[PDB]
Amino acid sequence: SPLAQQIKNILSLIGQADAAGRMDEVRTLQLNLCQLMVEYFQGSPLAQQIQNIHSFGHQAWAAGRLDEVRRIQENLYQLMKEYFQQS
Ligand SMILES: C[N+](C)(CCCS(=O)(=O)[O-])Cc1ccccc1
Ligand SMILES: [Zn+2]
Repeated sequence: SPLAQQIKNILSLIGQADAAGRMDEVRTLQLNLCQLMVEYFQGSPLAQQIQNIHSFGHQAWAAGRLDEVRRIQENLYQLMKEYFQQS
């Protein structure tokens, strides 16, 4: 529950940073969100989907598969906004 609130706070900060065009701030906030996701999702079908899609995106990034990274990141943001009820 505190972890869920920390995650919601990062999701909102990411939205503000993206709205401002602050891509390096988006980068570092995503790194923080990653830290919290690895801890929170180390359950419901959505929780399992977030864990699986998060893992897939990291494998895609490690393999340099950048189109899939972008699409996975978009989907993962959507899943996280649903799970944590972040508008
Ligand atoms: C619903 N998905 C699991 C995709 C399902 C197969 S489809 O993209 O061909 O429709 C979401 C999704 C997951 C990872 C990347 C992009 C989308
Ligand atoms: Zn991550």
